[PDB]
Amino acid sequence: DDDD
Amino acid sequence: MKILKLQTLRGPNYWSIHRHKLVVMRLDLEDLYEKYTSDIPGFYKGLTEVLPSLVEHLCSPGVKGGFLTRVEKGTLIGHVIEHVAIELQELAGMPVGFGRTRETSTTGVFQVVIEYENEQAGRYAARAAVRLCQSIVDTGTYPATELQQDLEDLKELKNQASLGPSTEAIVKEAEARGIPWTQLGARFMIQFGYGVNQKKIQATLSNQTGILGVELACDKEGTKRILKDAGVPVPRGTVARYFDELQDAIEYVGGYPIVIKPLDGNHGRGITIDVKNWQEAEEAYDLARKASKTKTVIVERYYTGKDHRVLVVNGKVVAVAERVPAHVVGNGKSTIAELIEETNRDPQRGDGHDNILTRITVDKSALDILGKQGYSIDSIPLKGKKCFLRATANLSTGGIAVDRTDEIHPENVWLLSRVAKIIGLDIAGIDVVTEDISQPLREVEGVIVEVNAAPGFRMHVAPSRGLARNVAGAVMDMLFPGSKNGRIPILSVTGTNGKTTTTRLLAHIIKQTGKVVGYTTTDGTYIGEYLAETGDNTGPQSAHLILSDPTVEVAVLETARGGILRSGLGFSSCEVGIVLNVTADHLGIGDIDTIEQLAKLKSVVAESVMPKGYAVLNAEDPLVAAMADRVKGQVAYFSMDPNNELLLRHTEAGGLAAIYENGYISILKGDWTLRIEKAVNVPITMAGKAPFMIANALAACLAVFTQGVKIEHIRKGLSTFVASVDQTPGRMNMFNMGSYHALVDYAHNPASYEALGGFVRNWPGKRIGVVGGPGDRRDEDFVSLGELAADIFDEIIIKEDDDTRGRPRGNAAELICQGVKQFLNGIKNSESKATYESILDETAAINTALDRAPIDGLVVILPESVNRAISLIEGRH
Ligand SMILES: Nc1ncnc2c1ncn2[C@@H]1O[C@H](COP(=O)(O)OP(=O)(O)OP(O)(O)=S)[C@@H](O)[C@H]1O
Ligand SMILES: Nc1ncnc2c1ncn2[C@@H]1O[C@H](COP(=O)(O)OP(=O)(O)OP(O)(O)=S)[C@@H](O)[C@H]1O
Ligand SMILES: *N[C@@H](CCCNC(N)=[NH2+])C(=O)O
Ligand SMILES: *N[C@@H](CCCNC(N)=[NH2+])C(=O)O
Ligand SMILES: [Mg+2]
Ligand SMILES: [Mg+2]
Ligand SMILES: [Mg+2]
Repeated sequence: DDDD
Repeated sequence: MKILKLQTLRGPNYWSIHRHKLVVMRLDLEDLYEKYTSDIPGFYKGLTEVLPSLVEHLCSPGVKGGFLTRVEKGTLIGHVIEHVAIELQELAGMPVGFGRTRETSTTGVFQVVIEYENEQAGRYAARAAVRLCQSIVDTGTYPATELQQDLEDLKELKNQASLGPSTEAIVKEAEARGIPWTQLGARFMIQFGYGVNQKKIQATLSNQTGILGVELACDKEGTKRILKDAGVPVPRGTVARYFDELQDAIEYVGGYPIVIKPLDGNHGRGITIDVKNWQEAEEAYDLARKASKTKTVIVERYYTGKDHRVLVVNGKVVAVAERVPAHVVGNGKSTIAELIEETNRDPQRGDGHDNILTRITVDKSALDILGKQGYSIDSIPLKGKKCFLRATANLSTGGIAVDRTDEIHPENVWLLSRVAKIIGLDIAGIDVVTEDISQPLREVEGVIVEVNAAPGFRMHVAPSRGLARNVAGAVMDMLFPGSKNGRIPILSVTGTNGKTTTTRLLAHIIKQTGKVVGYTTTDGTYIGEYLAETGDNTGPQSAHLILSDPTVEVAVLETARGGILRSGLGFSSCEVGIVLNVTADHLGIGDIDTIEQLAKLKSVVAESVMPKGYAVLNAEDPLVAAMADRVKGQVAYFSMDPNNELLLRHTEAGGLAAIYENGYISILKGDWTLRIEKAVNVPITMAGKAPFMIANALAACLAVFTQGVKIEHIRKGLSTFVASVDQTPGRMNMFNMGSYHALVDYAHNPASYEALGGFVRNWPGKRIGVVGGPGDRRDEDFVSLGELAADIFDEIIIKEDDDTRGRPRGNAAELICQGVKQFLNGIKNSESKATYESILDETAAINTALDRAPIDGLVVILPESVNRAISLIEGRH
């Protein structure tokens, strides 16, 4: 998750 | 050494302009006040062995090692302290190159100004510099362990207050385009622009990214179903949760090979890539089931081909990168054993979340993967061909990205744009598996594997095997389509004596146009017709409230000297910067001791005007008119005297001035005169009796005229603006109760006292006056207030503000009494024999003033708080  | 005060400046400030991030400390030199470095035993050697890097400081000599020569000749410790602070935060990787040291008015205190990159890091460096210097002067050296501890703390502070590379790139692009950006305090959100023109991002999600699209992208099966319903070639797959369903699912997918993956996982936990028989499928299913958070497992057909990551911004394909997994090539007749560490010794590879190319981690799982390769450690590659270490094709493992943006087939571009629009994402990262991205996904058996919201473009701005793509530029184009910044018109009003009235008049005039005006004044912060916040609200902390409101179209900010001194300006630039006047009244506060320093401080607003903006200056004030130079953008003069030579010369070559010529507020556009109003039909001027109100009206009218506001709107706003309690809280307020009249004002300095007298002296009735001043002002100011009150009034009631700001109680009252006594003794005959008495309570003072008001008299009140006088006169009808 986050900056995939 | 004793640190007395530590302030941080975040915008244009007194010390510098274009150097927004500064820290200023009041440093007390209790014992080393006049001790030079040459007179301190062993100071130079200890300092130069503690920090040899100081040899790089090109000081006032301007040559390599000049600061060292300055220390040699003997220098004050403030200079070496600022230099050691610069070097201390420079060693931590933060480049800073600004520093100043000044002698304050008080005896033993210096002011030291240090440029910073991080606020906490800058404050820590400033605090540590004095400790380092004190340790050097006390012992001759600083311990290396403490120096390393301080550097590690500085590095930790730099890392902690750092954005991510995606946010860093987007913010850098926004800065390059001149679009303002601020950091919100909630969820690491960055706000671009101001008011109604603002946008928000977190890392890659924008404020226009949909919840539904993100949630659909996060759902693998839902995304596959939606894309299949749209004809997009997704892989043929199925879901399974029990062991017995595996064989049926494998039959459904169409045979072998297949892929087993978990529904929910991170970093590809328990995902097999290629299995071709039963038993390996069983162990892969067990691994994925124990890796999934919900026990359920996807099984799909395996599709051969390379893995590409396609970035789609605003429905357009911006970058395409093929992910080649970790591999080595034996073209130099060398095997795996040498190359695994040969690649690791390349400067491109690095760890953390900054260097995208990671070291080739030889894990036990990686050992197993290279076991399935069919070769071994020393098995030399055949012919010099690629041999892989893993199959996930990820940068974290140590793989590479190859730019393929110029080779993607146009049909593929259309299909991927459709995929991004169908899912509902403005920025999307699509994973494609295909043998050739240059051919349509129908000819080859290419598939869309997944869609990712908030993708990282870290591999597209540094492919390492191709051309970098400006992803941040594309994002900023999506956020701000044209050549448009996110700015709204900002009008910053500064000056000594008319900021609040001018700000309110400007707000009213712009309100005449159909625009929502957010303006901050001394009374409070307003948005449109409603009060958004109470209090003083004249610093940047209240400018942020206006500039971040999603409904504000024009910002009008009263910029007092206090906010500029404390933390600078709340904005980088202003569309209009108005300077009304600079009078040396409240000197001594801060480092401001001369009227030249006060003019320099108030000139920050004038020098912050953008090149397309305007600076509205008082031509009648020599100090304000001196700000004509060193101003980027046009200059517009306003003068109460129509024969001002400077204003006339300015209008002859160019124009854009404002004057009060023949009972008329007029705008000069060069050789053209445009009259607005008779200045007796303007209520605040009080039939032209108050000249200072006319000057404020001139400034406001010129400011709105420079921005293209129609003359009709200016006229309507000037006519409909009232100087009563309904609009003006305590500015030139008349109250009529029949027998006499009450004037409540906000006069607390000699200049406003003179302006007040210039209108009061015309009243034909008795003059009673309650005067006072803040306790943090100089004694001479109180004497001037007393003598002016003696000159203008007939009955004097001296009161001292309850919030005395540290001054002993009473002192100001008896000193105003001394001033009134001096003025009384300066008169020979009974020309003006005004009676004087002092009571220190606001309620008692106003009650006494209102009790003995004769017929047709005028009672002037200058209270600490306007609401007190308003309530007291409202109660008595
Ligand atoms: N059906 C498939 N056919 C061929 N290759 C596939 C298939 N499914 C996945 N892959 C490959 O495996 C990689 C990882 O697949 P993902 O669907 O991303 O699994 P994951 O659990 O989401 O792992 P991450 O965290 O997204 S990298 C893809 O980038 C493809 O290279
Ligand atoms: N152009 C002017 N020149 C001199 N005195 C003025 C001028 N405009 C207004 N004044 C007087 O100064 C008083 C105080 O100024 P205001 O405009 O009410 O507030 P202010 O200028 O913001 O003062 P501060 O900085 O908030 S304490 C007013 O009540 C007027 O009597
Ligand atoms: N890639 C990432 C996107 C999840 C949505 N992001 C936020 N911040 N809600 C993921 O978890 O797959
Ligand atoms: N992926 C994202 C991570 C940085 C944002 N997260 C936090 N905690 N600041 C990025 O910006 O690349
Ligand atoms: Mg993926
Ligand atoms: Mg994914
Ligand atoms: Mg004010």
